[PDB]
Amino acid sequence: REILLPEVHLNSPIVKHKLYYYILLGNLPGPLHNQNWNQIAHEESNLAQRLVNVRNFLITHIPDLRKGHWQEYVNVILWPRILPLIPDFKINDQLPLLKNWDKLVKESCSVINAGTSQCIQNLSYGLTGRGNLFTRDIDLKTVVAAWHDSDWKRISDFWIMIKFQMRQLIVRQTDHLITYIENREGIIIITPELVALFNTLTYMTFEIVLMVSDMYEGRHNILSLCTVSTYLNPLKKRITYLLSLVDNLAFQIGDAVYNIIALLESFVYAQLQMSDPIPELRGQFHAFVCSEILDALRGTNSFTQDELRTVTTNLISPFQDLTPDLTAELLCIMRLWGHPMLTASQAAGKVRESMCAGKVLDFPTIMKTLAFFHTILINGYRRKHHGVWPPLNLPGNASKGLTELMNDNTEISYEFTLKHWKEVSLIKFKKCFDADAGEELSIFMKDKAISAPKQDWMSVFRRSLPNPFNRRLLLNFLGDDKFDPNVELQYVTSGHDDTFCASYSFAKLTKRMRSCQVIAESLLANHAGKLMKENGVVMNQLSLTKSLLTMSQIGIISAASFLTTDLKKYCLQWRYQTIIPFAQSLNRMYGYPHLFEWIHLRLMRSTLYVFNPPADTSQFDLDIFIVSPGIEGLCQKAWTMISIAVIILSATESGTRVMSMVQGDNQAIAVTTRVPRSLPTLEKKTIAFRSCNLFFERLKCNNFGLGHHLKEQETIISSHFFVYSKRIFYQGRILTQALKNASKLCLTADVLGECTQSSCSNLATTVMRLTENGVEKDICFYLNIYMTIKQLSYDIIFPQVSIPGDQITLEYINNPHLVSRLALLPSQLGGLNYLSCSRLFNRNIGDPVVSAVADLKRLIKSGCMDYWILYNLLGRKPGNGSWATLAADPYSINIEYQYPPTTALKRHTQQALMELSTNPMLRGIFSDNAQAEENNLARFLLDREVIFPRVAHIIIEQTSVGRRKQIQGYLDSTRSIMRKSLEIKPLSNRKLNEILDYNINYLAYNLALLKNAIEPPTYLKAMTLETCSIDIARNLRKLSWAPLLGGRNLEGLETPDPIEITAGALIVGSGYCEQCFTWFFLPSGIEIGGDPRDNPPIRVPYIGSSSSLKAVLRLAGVYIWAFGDTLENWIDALDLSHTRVNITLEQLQSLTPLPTSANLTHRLDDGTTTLKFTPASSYTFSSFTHISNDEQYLTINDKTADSNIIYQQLMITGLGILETWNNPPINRTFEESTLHLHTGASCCVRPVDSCILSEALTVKPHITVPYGKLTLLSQFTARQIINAITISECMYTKLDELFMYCGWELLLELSYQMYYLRVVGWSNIVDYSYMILRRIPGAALNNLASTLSHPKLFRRAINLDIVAPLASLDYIKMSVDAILWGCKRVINVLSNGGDLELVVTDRSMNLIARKLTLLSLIHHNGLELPKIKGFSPDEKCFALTEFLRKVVNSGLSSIENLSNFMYAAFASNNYYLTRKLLNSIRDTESGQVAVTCTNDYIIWIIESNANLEKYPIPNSPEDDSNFHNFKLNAPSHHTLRPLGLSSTAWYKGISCCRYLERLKLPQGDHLYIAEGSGASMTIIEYLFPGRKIYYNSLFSSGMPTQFIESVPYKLWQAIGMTACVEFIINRCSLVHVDLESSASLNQQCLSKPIINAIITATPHGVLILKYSWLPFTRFSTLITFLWCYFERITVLRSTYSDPANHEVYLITVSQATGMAMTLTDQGFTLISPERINQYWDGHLKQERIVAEAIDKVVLGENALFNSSDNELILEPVATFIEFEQLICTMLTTHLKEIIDITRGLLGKISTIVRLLTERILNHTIRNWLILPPSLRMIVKQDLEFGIFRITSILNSDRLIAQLTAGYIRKLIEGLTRPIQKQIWKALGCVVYCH
Amino acid sequence: LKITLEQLAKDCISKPKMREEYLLKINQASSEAQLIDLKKAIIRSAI
Ligand SMILES: [Zn+2]
Repeated sequence: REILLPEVHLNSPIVKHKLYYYILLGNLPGPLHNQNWNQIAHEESNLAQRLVNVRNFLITHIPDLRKGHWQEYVNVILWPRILPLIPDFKINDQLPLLKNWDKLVKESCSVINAGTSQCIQNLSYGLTGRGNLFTRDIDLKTVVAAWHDSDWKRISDFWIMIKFQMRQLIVRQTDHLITYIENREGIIIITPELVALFNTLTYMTFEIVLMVSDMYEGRHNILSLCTVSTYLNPLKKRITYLLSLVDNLAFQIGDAVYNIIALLESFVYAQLQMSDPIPELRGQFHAFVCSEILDALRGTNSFTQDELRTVTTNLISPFQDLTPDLTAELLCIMRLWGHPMLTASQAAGKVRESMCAGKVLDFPTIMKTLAFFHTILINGYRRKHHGVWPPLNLPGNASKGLTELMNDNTEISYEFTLKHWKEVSLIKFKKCFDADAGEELSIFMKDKAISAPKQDWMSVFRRSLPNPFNRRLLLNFLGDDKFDPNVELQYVTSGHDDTFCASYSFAKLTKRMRSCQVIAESLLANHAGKLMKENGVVMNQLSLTKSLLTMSQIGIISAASFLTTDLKKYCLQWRYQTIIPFAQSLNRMYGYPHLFEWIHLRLMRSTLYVFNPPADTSQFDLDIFIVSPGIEGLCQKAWTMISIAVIILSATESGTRVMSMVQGDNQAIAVTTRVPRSLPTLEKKTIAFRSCNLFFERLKCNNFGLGHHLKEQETIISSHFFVYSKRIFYQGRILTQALKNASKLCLTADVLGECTQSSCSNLATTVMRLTENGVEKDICFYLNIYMTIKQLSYDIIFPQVSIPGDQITLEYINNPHLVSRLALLPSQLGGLNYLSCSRLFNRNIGDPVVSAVADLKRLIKSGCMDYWILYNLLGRKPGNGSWATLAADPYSINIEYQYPPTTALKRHTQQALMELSTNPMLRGIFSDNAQAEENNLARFLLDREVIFPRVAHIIIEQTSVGRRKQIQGYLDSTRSIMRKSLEIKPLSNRKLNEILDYNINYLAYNLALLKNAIEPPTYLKAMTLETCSIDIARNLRKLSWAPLLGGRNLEGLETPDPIEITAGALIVGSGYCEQCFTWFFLPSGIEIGGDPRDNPPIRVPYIGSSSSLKAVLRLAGVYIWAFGDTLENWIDALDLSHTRVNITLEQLQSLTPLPTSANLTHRLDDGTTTLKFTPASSYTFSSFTHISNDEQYLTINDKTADSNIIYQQLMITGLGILETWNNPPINRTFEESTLHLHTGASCCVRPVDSCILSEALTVKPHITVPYGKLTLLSQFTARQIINAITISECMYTKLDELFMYCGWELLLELSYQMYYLRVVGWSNIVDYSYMILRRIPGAALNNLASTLSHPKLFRRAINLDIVAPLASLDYIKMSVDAILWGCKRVINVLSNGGDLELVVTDRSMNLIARKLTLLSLIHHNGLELPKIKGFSPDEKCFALTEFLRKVVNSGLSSIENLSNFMYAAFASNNYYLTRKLLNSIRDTESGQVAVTCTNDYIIWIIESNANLEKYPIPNSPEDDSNFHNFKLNAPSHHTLRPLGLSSTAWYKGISCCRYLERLKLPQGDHLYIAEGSGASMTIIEYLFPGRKIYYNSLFSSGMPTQFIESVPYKLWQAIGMTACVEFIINRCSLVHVDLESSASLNQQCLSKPIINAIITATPHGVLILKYSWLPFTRFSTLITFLWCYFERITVLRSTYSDPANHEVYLITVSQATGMAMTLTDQGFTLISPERINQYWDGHLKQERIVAEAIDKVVLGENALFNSSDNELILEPVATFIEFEQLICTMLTTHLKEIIDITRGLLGKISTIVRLLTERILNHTIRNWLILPPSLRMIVKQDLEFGIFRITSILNSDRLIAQLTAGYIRKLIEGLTRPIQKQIWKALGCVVYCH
Repeated sequence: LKITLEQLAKDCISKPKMREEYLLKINQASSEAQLIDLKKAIIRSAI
């Protein structure tokens, strides 16, 4: 009762010692002991008393107290399962509380029922409309019913009540009798140690009840989740038949079934060994496992053959007609039957059998393996360095070793090694190498187990005829004196001393020995462990998962040879005599003698053990007990290393591309070959199988050679059957290992620190982990709801420390409404709903708070029948908190109860632990007033105008108190050390009062969130009527943090929430969406069954994509903000530096040069402290996906993960939506389907801000302990770019020199590679350059998207004649051919000229650079004599000298420069110079000037009734997704229609009018379909005859404007799918239509074509249709559809399109016939075979003509003789010459205003800054014709991408108004599509007016 | 084992009568090499 009631879920072994000891201590109906009972009954037990009252009570209540044969009186402890199944307590008068349980949960579920369904249905309408598909009904009622209409439930509730009674009893025992309970046909004996069951009677000890409760609740939850239609009756029948048969067999036999239980898990693999292509594997593994389980059963006399065969059939019957996922789930639940009860005999005997099995030492294999280990170590040390690998040996054999060593060969081949023995032994006794010891304070500050010295048995237990120790390394270690690894390693190199007694329980040792163990493990795994090859095990999650998934992927083509094994004896099999070579090698490598082997060494001379049958025994006894075998988990690091060694040796023995993972003892290996990749895939699997089979046999031979009983029962091979860490991979997927998590749906929290909150959190994450795989999301939402409800119920009724005192209990339980109203708000903003909705589609978070309020708003708008609650929580009492309280966490809302006692108790734990201290200089690391210092820093950081949480967070994390915080945080926090810390008992009673009744007051607070509270009227309406989650979160955080911080609202975060912003819509077959940005596409692709090569797409998977001086550097960089650079803030940084920097001589330099500028964006992330993370992820269908962002979301900018975060969130969202669309058992049944995320109608976009300030409170922490021309632009850009292949900013103010110099550098590198291999000047250079360039598309894709983009950059290059763009709309080739031209031009340079004075990014590499240059120079410049290669440093330098002195007599160019050939600029870092110099050119400079309508026609598509289809060539570029570049943004041409309009389109109209007058036509009626908002159509009538148009518009959620401004008075002088088109045809000459949509392989607007048909029917008037070939396939499909009943179709290119693909304008019996015609003609039909090239050259002509038009509009000319023709029907502010002085005055006044101001709600200044700049932009726009032409072209570039670099930069200098703000420069240097187009057309109007 | 290959057959071949007869014989067949032979016969007997 006093604190921390004991465990509620077992983590201790279940034994037979204890239960038998109890029951035989009592007098109740051959063990390993028969000693005495009366003496021990006297021996202070009280257990005898308890159990004898149990006995005599049973006697008075059994009829058969002492009879003949115990008629129905059986002490069945032989693990009965059908007997607990038996209605032991099924007296249907249920305990009264549980009826209330049922009533409450059912009624709450009913009241909350109707809202949530329509809630999620509306959420679906928001995404696409009727989501959650499967090919019945789902609802909350079904879930709750199934969970309360299922079996195994009542028994689980009974056992939970049992557990609760027993916890109450043991709590009583802690405080201080037992419980006797009578009832009809049954007896309830409840002791704090045993419970009785009888209606056939048995006993159960404590741990047993935990086991059975877990078992029953688990199977309950399993069949519950199975009840849902997703994974239906198949799995139900499976689990029920299996459970039944296994329980019956366990009854029939006993413990043996437990054994086969293990052997049963491996059995499903056998079925999943249905690798149907490759044979022999079925009959291999299925037969093996079946036969072995046959043995394991028949070994215990059930029956020989008949029973055996029948039980085997009935046991495998739950395994048929199941694809992998279901079978894997079936396994993960097949483990649900609890563990066996333990006893020393069996396990002790097995690990004893790990004794002598044959001293079979094989010197050849161990020597070869030591050699390969040396080689791997050497090559790794070479790679993870610039490289020395300095061995002080090898005098033995190899002069080849001599060469490849003295040259410092950075590579050492394995095949080279295999042909040698005894490669190297760095064996000495002198010094150390590449290692050091006494660091990484984590290891020996974290504790492990510990044994006792010689006198042990007494300390292990009593009952002999002697003292206990019960210490832990943590206690004494903290209380240790003068300790250090060095003294520890001295003990290591010291004694055979009789002070280590290996114990086992997975084993322990003594204090000093274990300390040496952890030290050694740290040293190896830190220094050597870094050296890694054939394993993606570097990090925890990203590399590990991606590596496993990708080895599975490369196994898949569009390699099928995998195997794996899991081994245990690999620990207890090793031998000293077979590991000491590695020992001494790595020993001398780390210098410190005899370090890496001593432990195992000592295990040769000693005895060990795991109660004990005595006669008189206390010392060394030849054998319970074991004498000197291998050990379980000690130094397995080296085990894994030698494992890698043997695997690589096997790989080299039989050459094959091998990739593996190996850790502990388990491993898995994939292998692939150079198979011809065209023939059918089956015999491909055959060849792969033969290869891996030879490999596996050789591996088995060698592995046994080293000595390893590796057998078949540990290994499994197949084609696509990877396994690791109980997660299996199959056919390139993570299997839906979901149902196991299902069984982990517990009913309470972790063992320590009981509290409701954390419980639900765990629960939440569990079900959220469930969300990751398999089961759909709606069931997960509903299940989280039900789980939270039922959990809060179980907590409120019979609380675990039940007391009926407070009335909060009754006020909660009396109404079901309240518990629903409390389980339906996002936990971050109070409540027990820990982010299951938003997180439902992204493991990343961004901010939860905005997500919390978004969830809230969405719920209420959908309706949980609580609206006032928002106002209540807004007006809720602002909590207290504290400065440091907020400091320690961003994303925070000051509420009373947001931290369970777990964190509080653990914090006080580590604190009171630090209190124990006699250690080294760690003293200052623990101080008394640290909290005062944290609050002082908080005051220093947050008491200012503009405030940001994350900066304070990181800045306190990195400062001096950062290390103290982290150190004191990463202690040990296990129950054991928890009690051992509570050994510091006086925490408080006040604090104890706080802890022991937490949940009471939390529920009381949420009770204060009862029925509606007072509502503040102002802010209510100021914030009600939901507008945006963003603003609600803003106002809430502000108002709730007011009590401390007051007015100022904090900002710097809160990117929005997905479900609010993005809505989108899918399209299948025929479909329309919202009027248009981004789009996900999915082709019609099947799962396995055809051919992976025939699986239509290419599988492109996508997922969520020198000292702590580093820390002080990040500190400064984030703190100064890199732009506000005063003496004050930098002095602050220096003071923080003196604060944290305690490592070397403290950093006293003036101004930190080395720290770079990184304040631009908020890229702050934290993690990566562990080694692995087991529950990785799940995704099964985002492989055939095809993402594409070619629609506007972003331009060239400096975002760098600013909006890429929300971009990434949109990617995840689309992937998840589509996955959920096809998550269950699926097939090709879905046709080509897309998702379009039209997200323009988002409630809030909330543009970004930027300003400066200074904090000033001058507080200091205190501790001092240990811990001219700019071709340089092209040069550095070529460096940074070509270095990647090995962004178009900084590539905007450039020319062809970039490509010139990148080609030059590439030539340098590749030519150095050429090593005299003949490459002639032009021919072979071109050849090998192509051969090396047309590879590795990734970085090429990058460079493409980066430079070849929409802006004039492509136009600039193509006008400079750099490339040649000639369906043919490709981009990537151009890019690489770009480099081509460079190289070509480069060669011309080397034809004559030795300029450009190469730069180095020390002296060795630049000498080598000169070497590269001379090498290429001669490689072309020879042609008279060859040359030889030799030494590295100067051989080719003297080659230069000699060959130059020769060719000086035979040359082609001028002679003088050849002399100058005799005769290196410097650099330090690319980032520094690149960025600082690109921002250095940002002054007044005009060097960039170096670069300084009836013209669109027809294509006249096809002739009348024409049927000669030609070579299709439907080839399409952009096969892989670069960044968005095809048609985004070229807003230039908008200036070509200056009107007073908004459409400006009808320029295309007059073009089509020209076309019309180019031919005859019928009478005029002017059909205008569904488009027009004051648009083109007018012109037609304005130029062609008609009366009373026939016109309509699309159904618009709200009548043409301009057309009614044009025609109607001149007349008065004298959307459709099926029905709208019908009304249209109800109301026959020309018609006009125009639309556009997203990707699809069919047509969806044929309605208007058939409309034209039937309307010209009601006679050959010609139409007008807008369309464009972005997907030329679809264009041709529409063209093929037209080529049926129509003839002489013509299409005409426009000049309103930007330079890009045009928006070109086109002029059988049934329609379905032509539809199917063209659709099936996807196969072999395309009808645009030749004129496409003419189209293309015409589009190039047009790009040139519009460039000329831009040139014209830079002047005062026009594009006249049609502007007036349109004006036939159809910002004046003052202009001045000194608008420069105007700008000066305006900036002066506005900056004075800014100084003045600083001296629902709003920001501060960003709005007025942007408004000022915009007004200045408009002024310059109006005054365009006042023009200093230099500035005119400058602003032309700017407003064309480089937007608005302020003009009067420094001339604005003309004191007080400047002295008040010195950051005017940054103010000077601080573009959206729509306003861009607006200002272009405004400039056009300006030029047309005057 | 016998029943394992019976299951393999049941899940491999098409004609229920031929399946029945191959089963009738494999329960009588007792030569492990001949079991492998009948197994390959089953696999290649999918036609
Ligand atoms: Zn919004």
